[PDB]
Amino acid sequence: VECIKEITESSRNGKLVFFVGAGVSTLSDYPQWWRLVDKYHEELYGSPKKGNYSSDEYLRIPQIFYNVKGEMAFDGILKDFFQVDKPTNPIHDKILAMNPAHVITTNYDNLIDTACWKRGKYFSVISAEEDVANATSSRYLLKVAGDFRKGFKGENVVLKEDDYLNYDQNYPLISNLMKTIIATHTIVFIGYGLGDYNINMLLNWVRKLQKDSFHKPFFIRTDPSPIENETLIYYENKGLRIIDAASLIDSNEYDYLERYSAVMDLLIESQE
Amino acid sequence: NVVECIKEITESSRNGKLVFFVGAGVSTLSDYPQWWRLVDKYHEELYGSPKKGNYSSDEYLRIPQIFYNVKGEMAFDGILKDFFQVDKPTNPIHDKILAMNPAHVITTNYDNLIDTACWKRGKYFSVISAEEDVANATSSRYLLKVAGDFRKGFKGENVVLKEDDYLNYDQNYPLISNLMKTIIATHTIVFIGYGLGDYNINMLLNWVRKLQKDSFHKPFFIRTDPSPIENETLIYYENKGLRIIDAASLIDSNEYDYLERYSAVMDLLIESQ
Amino acid sequence: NVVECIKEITESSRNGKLVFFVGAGVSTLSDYPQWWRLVDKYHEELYGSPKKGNYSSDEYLRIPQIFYNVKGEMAFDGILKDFFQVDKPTNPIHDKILAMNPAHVITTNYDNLIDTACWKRGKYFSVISAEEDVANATSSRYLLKVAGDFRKGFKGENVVLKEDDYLNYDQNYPLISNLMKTIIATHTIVFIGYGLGDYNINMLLNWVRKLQKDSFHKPFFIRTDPSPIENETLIYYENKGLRIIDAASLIDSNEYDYLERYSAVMDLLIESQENKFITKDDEVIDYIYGKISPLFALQYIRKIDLKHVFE
Amino acid sequence: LDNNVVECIKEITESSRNGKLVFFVGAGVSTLSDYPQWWRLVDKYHEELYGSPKKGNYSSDEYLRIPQIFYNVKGEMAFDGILKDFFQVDKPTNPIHDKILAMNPAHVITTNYDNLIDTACWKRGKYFSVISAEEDVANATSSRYLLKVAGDFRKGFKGENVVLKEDDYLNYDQNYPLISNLMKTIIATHTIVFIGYGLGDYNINMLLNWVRKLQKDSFHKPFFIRTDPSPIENETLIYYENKGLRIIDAASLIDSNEYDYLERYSAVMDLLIESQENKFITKDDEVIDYIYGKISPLFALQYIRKIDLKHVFE
Repeated sequence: VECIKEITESSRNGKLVFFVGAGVSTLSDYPQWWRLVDKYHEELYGSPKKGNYSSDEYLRIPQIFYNVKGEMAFDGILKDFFQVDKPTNPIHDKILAMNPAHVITTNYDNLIDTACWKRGKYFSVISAEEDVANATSSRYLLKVAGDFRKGFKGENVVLKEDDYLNYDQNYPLISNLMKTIIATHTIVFIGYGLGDYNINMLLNWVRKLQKDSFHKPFFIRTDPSPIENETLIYYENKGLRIIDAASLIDSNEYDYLERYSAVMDLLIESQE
Repeated sequence: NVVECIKEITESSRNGKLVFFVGAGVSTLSDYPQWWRLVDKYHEELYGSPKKGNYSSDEYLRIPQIFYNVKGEMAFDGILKDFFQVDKPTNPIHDKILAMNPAHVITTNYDNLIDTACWKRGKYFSVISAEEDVANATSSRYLLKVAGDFRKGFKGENVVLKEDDYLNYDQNYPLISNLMKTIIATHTIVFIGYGLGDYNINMLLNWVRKLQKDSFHKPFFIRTDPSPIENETLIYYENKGLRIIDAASLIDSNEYDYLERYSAVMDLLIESQ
Repeated sequence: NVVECIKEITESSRNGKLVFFVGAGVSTLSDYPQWWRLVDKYHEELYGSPKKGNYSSDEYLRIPQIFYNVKGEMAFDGILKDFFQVDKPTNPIHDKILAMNPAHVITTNYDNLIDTACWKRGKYFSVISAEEDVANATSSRYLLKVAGDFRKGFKGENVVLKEDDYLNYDQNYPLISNLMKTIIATHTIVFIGYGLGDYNINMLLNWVRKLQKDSFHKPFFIRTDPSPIENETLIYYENKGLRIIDAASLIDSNEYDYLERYSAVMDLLIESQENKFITKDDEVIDYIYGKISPLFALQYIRKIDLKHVFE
Repeated sequence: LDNNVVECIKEITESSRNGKLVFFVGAGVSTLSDYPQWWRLVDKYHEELYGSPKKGNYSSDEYLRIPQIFYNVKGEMAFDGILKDFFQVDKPTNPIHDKILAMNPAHVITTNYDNLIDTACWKRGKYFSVISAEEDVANATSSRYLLKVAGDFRKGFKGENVVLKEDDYLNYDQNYPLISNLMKTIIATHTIVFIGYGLGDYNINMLLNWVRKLQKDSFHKPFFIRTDPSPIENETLIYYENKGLRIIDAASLIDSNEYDYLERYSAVMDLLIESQENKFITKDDEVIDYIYGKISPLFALQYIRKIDLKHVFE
């Protein structure tokens, strides 16, 4: 009951920030990225993936589709799948009820963005580098991968593998500013599994932080399998406190929203 | 133009987006021991006699680092207590800066001369000295001591003074490094208390050329040097991102009339608002 | 093409400028226990039994590190001492590698198989496995075991296996990276037994991007996979600095028969060196010329020395 | 030569006969050949920039940053024009260059950007593969390197080819990624004698900042020849010996003029050459040291011919 208290304890002080991931941009029925990787496969090779493709998703096929297939043609398919519109899930309604001071997100839609002005809270979107200094408020929104706000082109969204190495060089301020928000506030994660690109790239950055010098983050597991005794004790050392929805409600193998809205209802009921 | 620089500094003063990157020359006025003095006592207690003329590069930039390894740590902090355990008054400069309503005050100085001046007025800045202070803060308003404070004690582990600590600083203070360059892009920076050719000035311009073409609020340089700035040096440091404001171009003063040149550039900021 | 790659591997073998980069895909033609059989054993002391699921990589990387943290470092050492005290033979690939006459052999392997094949011929190789052996070396031919080796203990500290060992490789082993990278820029590097996605290959291709345009020679990648390569993947990796000789694009074999593909390239290199393809009778008036056109700068050559000219 | 000098030359000469000695030549060896110095171009780039020559008492921050200012303000063709006026000379070879090459080194690394060690090697007739740029490591003609780590002027008297500005020393590990790595292979695998430096030079400090990162005993400590006018201070000798330098002091072997640098270079460099003829066996338990060093390998054999032992004792 300690971890359910401190999240609400930071809510009254207004020192709470959320980290928002792609396990939530499927409950609003926005396209998962491997639908593109499926298309990236069959427009480069010529025939679909009858077998299980391995080391192509975030690895080899979007990168090769940018330069072998064509540069403007990489964004010709991006506008074909991301000039869409999808309805806001209750998770974007349930998170905002906890009054986040900022929201960091690796997602690149306008679906955490269509939930904010449709409530009445003012966040300024810092998604690119000309957005960092040029800001309108101290209550700013941080999209670390980008968004299509400047246009429907490839160089505004981090998708290839020629962008997940020189992200700490081509986007230098956002990468600095994201670390700053972790350093003052308290960070809550959502929609990730243990072992993405960005849960390990941050806890490699956390090893470069000294002892008793940061707030240990909040990572809620919404995978319908239970938590092991082993994998739990491992990620206690890398810095993570785990609140498990799977140890809270018994749900189906595909009842995702029954697990995501479970812990969100566990917070808002514990607000007062 | 000198007017155009003030209209932006006053605009960030009115909008609350003004931060003064505090130098050491604003604390050399208050009779606080300048660091060339400690280099002498580290030189004289180690080589027996002091060196005449000018110091060598391994004897000016490395002679405390030679002193710390050869002599030790109890005798290294034995000298730091002898010069820095004093009581001093604040400048008239320490009255014009806090009255410009700063958001954050970023210092390089290891003394409570810009710090106790805040406690005299109603401005409440939180001293960020150690690495714990970013998460243990109780404010959104920060006194970012990027070099350290003697608040824990008179030990030399708390201030970056040696030669390996201008190199192990990115490994022993990683968030304060991240928190400083946050404020440089968001807030507007004014450099008061340095000279072009200082160490910590040229590290920031290295971080400047890493950034994009128009990604930052290109800061201002308040030159309190006795000489006038040369036109060649003016174009060079400005193209690296430092709008130079010189006291010697505005007023004419003597070769040791420092505090007038320190105050007159701040007289064009208090009277302008 | 295959044919120009055949030449540049041969006439770099005749100059003391050929270095192989030997992987785990030819230690198991000599049938040495693979690493996925270890991580199945580590999965059974921590968990019950491996419900496989085709091994998503987030378990495939962490499971040696988890049993390291929980059980103790003593148990991590004896399991290696269980699975790797096996005393296996040498395949014909090792004999064909050394008959291609290497200056050095770099290897990601923690076995002792290539050193024993190097001891059995008339050439000595200075084994470097640890960090200390760089200065206390012997004779400028190096068997460079960049992943560590069990030549001084079956403890887990000597070899890099975990995930605290991949990201601390530049800290713990600074001199074994510098000597690995010096051989690559100098010599002609051929890879043996990798699969184009590897922590030992993609960490090399990121260092090669940091170099200039023509400041290096492009390494050769002998690829032995059962399904042949596609042209676009051959475009992407030739653009990154790998000249890939594919073994499936020269012979045809079953999807489980490896030694035929590994030898169809190595016989193609050695029998190019040991000259077996000479026809049309104007190919003999430039094999003999290339051995005698140096000797036009001498007025007379002893007839006992012309046997050493023609090898 | 009481204890440290006779133990240092017992290691340098025991690496010279193994082909495992590498000399690291600085600018204070080519300054003896009166080749123009780099103070003479900062003051030149001060007077074409600030109008008048500087007074002196010169700050280091106005030293390193001024030839960049002559580049950023006066352009590029002005920068490499004065290099064609103060470096485009012919100078002769001094006899420390011959005393280096008499030691038969495996490599020679240099921070010099003149071809004076490069004209002292075709004069004596020594074939070094000269690596001055990055495109010369994969095109090495021999196994024996003349590695000019700060560049050279063989492709022309342009500043693209030599490290001189202050934007060059911050892009050294990204514009020269293979010269820097080949140098540290030589420091790891050979015995390094430094000659021509001053214990606070930028190269020697940026090379002892690398050897701290290495393990506690992986490297051998490089040697250092100090030819400074004043005797070395034992606080300075304690500091660099706990950092990766054995310091042979030339001002504690002879005693010559405060402005005659040639005597102190020639002191140690003639002491090393003459010390290959052993002259170390003067104690009766040092005679038995030498003889055990030649014979006790042959205990693996069971009998030796008496005419084979003329080959054992050289």
